[PDB]
Formats: sequence, C-alpha cells, structure tokens
Amino acid sequence: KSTLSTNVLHADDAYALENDVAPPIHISTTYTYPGTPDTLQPFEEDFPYYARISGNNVDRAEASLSSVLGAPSVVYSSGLAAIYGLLSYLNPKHIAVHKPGFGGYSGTIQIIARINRLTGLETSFIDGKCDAIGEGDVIWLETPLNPLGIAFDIPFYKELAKKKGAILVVDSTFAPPPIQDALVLGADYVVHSATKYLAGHSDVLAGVTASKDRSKILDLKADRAYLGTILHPQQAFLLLRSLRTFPLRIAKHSENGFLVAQHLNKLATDEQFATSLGIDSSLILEVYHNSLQTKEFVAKNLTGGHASCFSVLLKSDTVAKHLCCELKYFHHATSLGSVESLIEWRRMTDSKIDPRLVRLSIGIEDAADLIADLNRVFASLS
Amino acid sequence: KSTLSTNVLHADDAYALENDVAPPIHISTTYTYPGTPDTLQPFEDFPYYARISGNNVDRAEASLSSVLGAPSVVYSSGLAAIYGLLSYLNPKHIAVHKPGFGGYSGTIQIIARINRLTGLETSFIDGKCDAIGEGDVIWLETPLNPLGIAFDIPFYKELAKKKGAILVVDSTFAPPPIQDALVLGADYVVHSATKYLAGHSDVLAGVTASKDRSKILDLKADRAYLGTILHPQQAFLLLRSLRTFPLRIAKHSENGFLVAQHLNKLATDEQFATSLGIDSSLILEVYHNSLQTKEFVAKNLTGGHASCFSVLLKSDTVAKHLCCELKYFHHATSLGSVESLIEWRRMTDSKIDPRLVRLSIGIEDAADLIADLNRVFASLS
Ligand SMILES: *Cc1c(COP(=O)(O)O)cnc(C)c1O
Ligand SMILES: *Cc1c(COP(=O)(O)O)cnc(C)c1O
Ligand SMILES: [Mg+2]
Ligand SMILES: [Mg+2]
Repeated sequence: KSTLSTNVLHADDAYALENDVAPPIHISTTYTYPGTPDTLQPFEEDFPYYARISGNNVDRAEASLSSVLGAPSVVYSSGLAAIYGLLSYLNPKHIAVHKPGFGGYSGTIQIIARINRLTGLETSFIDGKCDAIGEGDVIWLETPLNPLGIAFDIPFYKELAKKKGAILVVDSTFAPPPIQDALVLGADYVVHSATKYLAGHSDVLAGVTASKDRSKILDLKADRAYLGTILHPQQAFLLLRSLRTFPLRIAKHSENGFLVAQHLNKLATDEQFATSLGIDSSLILEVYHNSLQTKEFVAKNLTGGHASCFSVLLKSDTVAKHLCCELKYFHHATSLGSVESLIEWRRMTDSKIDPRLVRLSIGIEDAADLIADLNRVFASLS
Repeated sequence: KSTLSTNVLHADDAYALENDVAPPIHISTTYTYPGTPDTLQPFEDFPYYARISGNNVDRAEASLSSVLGAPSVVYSSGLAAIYGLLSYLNPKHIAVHKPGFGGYSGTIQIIARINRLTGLETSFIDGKCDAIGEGDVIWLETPLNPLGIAFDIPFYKELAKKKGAILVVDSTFAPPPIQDALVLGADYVVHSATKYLAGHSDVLAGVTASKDRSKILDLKADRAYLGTILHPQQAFLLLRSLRTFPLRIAKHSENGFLVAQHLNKLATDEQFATSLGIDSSLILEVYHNSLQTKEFVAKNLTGGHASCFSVLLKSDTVAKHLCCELKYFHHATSLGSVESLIEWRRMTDSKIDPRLVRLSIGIEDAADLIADLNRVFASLS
C-alpha cells in the first residue's frame, strides 16, 4: 500500500534497537553476551555479536534496500564483492556475458577469470541464443549496458534461461527501481553496485544482491561471513542515509538523462538546430541511449524512466579531450550515479577502445544548466 | 544564471584543494606551514588550525552562501549562531515573540545569559516595538516555532529602519527558496541547519548570513574565540546534505501544504470527515501559513509552504494517542527531518496548552501520511 518514498524512510523502523531517530553507528566489532550465570544459555550465521558476521547497521540498510528492490537483499563491501559472492555461490560450468569490445563492466570479466583459475568456468557471449548455456549455468545480463546506456530484453533472456535450466542474473546498476525492476521482469538474481545510484554521493563503496528466493539470500549471507565482505557499520550508516533521498534523486537523474541524451541526439541529427546554437553537428557522430533504441521491448523493461549514464561517439579524439576537460558542471572522472555530473574519456583506462567515445553520467543539476554547458563547449569547437 | 539545484552541487568547486569528487574530510586540527629555510617568511582566515578556519567549513559555507544568496558563517549549532550574533550586536533592548504565544525557547535562554552580562532587556513583538531604539534588535522568528504561521518581514524592516534598529530573522522554518528573508529586508538571517538544511537528524549546525560581508567577517573572527566553529566531520555531512537540499525542500513544502490542507478540511468540513469515519470536532484548529488570510503571507513565503506547524486538538487525550499511534510519525522533538515527526508540546513546556501538537512533515508520500492520520483520527471517533 505505501509507496517507495515512504518505504525507504520506514522499512527499517522495525529493526531499530533504540529510540534514536537517526540510526546510531554500532561501530563495535564485538557485543557482550546477555545473561547471568543461571540464565547463561549456550547457543554462526545470524550470530549478532560480531560485526563481520551480522550487524544492526547492515540489518537496517538491508531492510531499506529490500524495500527498494522488492525482495530479500544482501549487502556487501562493494559491487564486485557482491558479484564474486554470487558467482562463487552459483559455481556454474558456463557463463554468458556481453562481448568485452561491445561493453559490460570489465570488473565482471576479471572476476570470471579469478573463478576460472579455481573451477575452469567457461565464458561464452550473449547473442540471443546462448547455445553453450545449460542446466545450472549462468546468463549474466548487464542492462542497461556499461558504458553505452542501452537496454536488453530481460523477459526474453528469462525465457531462454528457463528453457535451458539456467540462471538469469541481471546486473541492473544503471537502472534501479523504479526505473527498471529486473526481478519482476524475471531475473533469478539482481545485482547492483550501490556505489553508484543507491548511495549516490561518491563516498560509499557497496554492493547488493537480491532474489525472490529468500533461502538463497540466506546462503549468500552465510558465505559473506567467511569471504569477509560484509558492509561495515560506518558505510552501512552512510548507505542508509543516502537511501532516504534515493526516490527523489533517481527521479531527477532519470529526467535529466532523458533531456541531455535527447538534446545531444538532436544536435547530432538536426543540422538546423545545431546551427541555431552555433554548433557544427558533425562534432557528434552518434548518441547511445535507451530512449534512442527503436525496439519495442525497451520501454517494457525501463518502465519507470531512463538511463542517466550513456555514451557519445564524437568526431575525433581531439573533440573528446576538449569536451572532457572544458565542461563547468561535468568533472572528468570515473564512476557514475553521483549527485554531480561526470564525464569520462573511455580511452583513458583502455587502450583498445575507440578514442572518440566518451561516457556521460548525468547528476541532479538543473538540466538546462547541463545543456547550456554542453552547448558552450560544442560551440567553442565549431 | 545557474539555478539552485546546480549551485548547491558546484558552488564549492572553486574551494576544492584536491581531485577528490566527494569532499575529503580534512579532520586534522593542524596543518604544516609551507616553506623552505630560504623561502620561509612570517605571515578569521588562519587556515592552519581547524578551530579558526578549515577547508570543510569553507566548502560548506560556499554551498550555504549559494542557498542563502549572501556571505554565510557556520557554527556548531543554531544556538551557537544565535549567541554569537546577539553577543556581537550587544543590544540594550531586544523584541521577541511573547513566550506563551511562540518562539524558540533556546533563544529566550540565550537572552537570559546575555542579560546576566549586559542587562539586555526584553520586550515583545507587537507591531509597534516602542522599546526599540538605535542599535537595538527586533528578533523576528518567522515562520514561528511551533505554529508554522508567518509574520511580515518587510513591515518589521520598515519599523527597524525608522528606529535605527537591527532586524534579525530566524528563518529556520522556511529556508530559500521557500522564503528569502534577506531579500525581504532582514539585516541578518539565522538558521538552525540542524533542521532542513542538513535534514537527516544527524548534524547539529547553525548558520548566519547577511548582505553585509564586513559583519560576517566580524562574526567569523568572534567564532574563532568563542570556540563555536563547525568541526570538519560535521561540515562534511552538512555539505553532503546540501547536495539534496533543493529536492528535499521542494518535497517538504509540497507535503506540508497537502497535510495541513487535509487536516484543515477534516476540521472545517463535517461531511468529508464523516465520509472518512472521523469526528471533525477532534480538531479545533490547524495553524499553517496557507490558512492565514493576510495578503503578506504569500509575499513572504514566495516559493512554498511551511512543513512544521501545529494543530490544536479537542483534548490532551487526543494529543497523546495521536503522538503514540501514528505509523509514519515518530514522537520526538526537532523538525526538518526526512522522516515525519510529531511532538506533544506539553512534553518540552509546562506552560503550553496540552491540546497542542506540532507536526514536522518529512519527505514521505503525502498520501501515506494522510492515510496514517486518517486511521488514527478514525480510531478516536
Ligand atoms: C561500477 C560497477 C560495478 C562494480 O561495483 P563496485 O562497487 O565498484 O565494486 C558493477 N557493475 C556495474 C554495471 C558497474 O557500473
Ligand atoms: C531548533 C531551533 C533553533 C536552535 O538550533 P540548534 O541547532 O538546535 O541549536 C533555533 N531556532 C529555531 C526556530 C529552531 O527551531
Ligand atoms: Mg524511523
Ligand atoms: Mg565538484
């Protein structure tokens, strides 16, 4: 009955151990045992007395996260910690991922290599078929895709996974609910880097996995106790603080992402519009964004908004470098999902990638200011 | 040119000393002097000791000044800001809202501590302020804690100007863009940033601003010796909060309007109330700026509405049940939090009407808050 704005604020009320309005930071590693000599009662998976196994700050953060995700959730010290935990738990023989040249988070490929070192896990590529995938194998669908910001059809891959007896994991980092609900669309598990949108202020590393199957999430929590990857109390406090404003922030990100992507696409494709702004439309070759895909499934996947991190292919590496250095409201930096807008020249970190490609992460500024900034730089290059 | 949503995010860009996207916490009390033996030369702006000045405070003040439209000085609490301002102005006379009608009780306690030192005398804001003369202070808290009703800032500025006096507005209940007390003519504006500006009930902070930068520099110098600077960790959290302040304050204002309007409808429309299972006589009066019939209110609150306001109920029994049985309102003091709060005022004050409750509307979906209130009022009918 209550909606997201209310639930992020009150989902943890039942988990409060004290009268503090803001959650306390239960920073202690260890907690004294209750009980007297007579009542002292010998009894570790829900052991609440050691913070590397379980803790109140994590409990409250997971309550709020589960309200966002609509399912039992397990929170980790980073997105890659969540991914490593999930893939080591599932222990598939085969995994299908997006081909690395096309896109997909490089850290996921590095985790697959580290698991392959141990298990021989074999990689194939997502191709609409996934012939190599069988029973207990994993389809790892990252959508929207890092760095392009375009979407894939989750229900389609759920039907493939179902036919094959395989497991569909969606890395939904670029579109958390309410923009996309990967679990409702059929994903067996969903993973997010909460470092990005959910925390949102570039000051928390965190990962989260969710599933409608609570017993699997409990297994993951048990494993987390020994992989050593629980989110610590101080970070769980800041993550929970962020979640309080997540419904407001994510709505603004989505609106801004649509507006900025659409403006850039209009510049690239409408020579009269560009000229009206003092801009040579040839500076932008292509804009990638979910709103520019012509496929009907995209609006059935991203039911509640738009990606705010997406890429642009520019005319040259010169244009890309000027754009990354000269914007007033976009800092040249990696990561995404921050309150402030960011831009990244993808070639910085990757020698194989086309030096014309830049990735934008739209923050919660006034879109008219972001568009005026972009216009100023593009005009200076015309 | 750029608007508030952009400015709270970028006003501190020029004060960044490093490439960190999120501000670092420069927690150190002390910082090494630059210089070699050949280049070493002797020198409110000493940057090498955090109790005088610091980078986290600089960045927080840059963002605050963007919100407030004027140079700002940040303190360890709202009362630290008020004590700093009143001890700097050192008036012989001050006019305040009558205790009993409203006004923050801590301000009265500060006046008592300053009176102990100077003999500062108190009179009451009454539309005339006869006792107030040159250099004296009109202390106008608007919207008023706990009622949530507004007073006419330009009227009191005209009164102060005629007398040679100083108009201070405590604008805690309505920060910009809801109200801009300085544009309306206040000589100084004070906020408890503990409330809306920080907004998550986990930062104590105060802020004073003025169009006159010399006064703010004097306040910063005094702050260095009164010992009331905001510390680095708190300045970090306040700046973090300020990034979402424009979204939060718009939601607070919309919700406060909706909830006050609903409770007023329940109190003044017996049919509606009965259609909800509710006895309209349970609510005597709702106090809110949107219910005031004077023309000046919308000229002061130009960009929104109060979200902390009071309701006079039929009995203290009704008040206590409301305070204890709401799902989305915690029974606690303070206001301006993301979560909705309610307070039975008789808890903090033995002289106030036991029928009065103060509501602080958070950033929930207002339809859930209204449904919660409806459920409790129906259960009392
Ligand atoms: C950033 C990111 C990750 C990794 O998260 P960390 O918190 O950085 O470990 C995983 N997936 C996607 C899509 C990401 O963007
Ligand atoms: C809470 C409050 C203050 C005092 O602020 P602290 O941060 O609590 O010291 C001052 N004025 C008003 C109107 C307040 O509500
Ligand atoms: Mg609560
Ligand atoms: Mg910045």
